[PDB]
Amino acid sequence: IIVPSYRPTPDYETVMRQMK
Amino acid sequence: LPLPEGWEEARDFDGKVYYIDHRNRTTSWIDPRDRYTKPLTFADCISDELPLGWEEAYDPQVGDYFIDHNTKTTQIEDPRVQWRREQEH
Ligand SMILES: [Cl-]
Ligand SMILES: [Cl-]
Ligand SMILES: [Cl-]
Ligand SMILES: [Cl-]
Ligand SMILES: [Cl-]
Ligand SMILES: [Cl-]
Ligand SMILES: [Cl-]
Ligand SMILES: [Cl-]
Ligand SMILES: [Mg+2]
Repeated sequence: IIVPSYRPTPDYETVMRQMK
Repeated sequence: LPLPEGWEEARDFDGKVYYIDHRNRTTSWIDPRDRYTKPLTFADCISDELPLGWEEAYDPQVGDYFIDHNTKTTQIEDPRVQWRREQEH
């Protein structure tokens, strides 16, 4: 195939919420 | 130097390392300490090192490739090698 596209950092609030 | 206050190291869903700034409620792929330690450009680099904002990563289908966080792009070409062939000319 071809090179993976750029991956954005995870969203701050999403990360804080996913710790449950 | 350790992480500046308010910064926490973390791992993305596939274990890829990033950084959390709790004081500004934001995340970054780049270690804030790189802003001191990393060479500024490809001219500043020795050996196999990469300048500020560049990351080498691996993909099972394509192999190693390169991430430029400065411009939010990816490329298969080795920028250290591009820069060599450019300054040879
Ligand atoms: Cl992809
Ligand atoms: Cl969420
Ligand atoms: Cl949500
Ligand atoms: Cl601050
Ligand atoms: Cl964020
Ligand atoms: Cl970043
Ligand atoms: Cl900082
Ligand atoms: Cl350069
Ligand atoms: Mg809130």
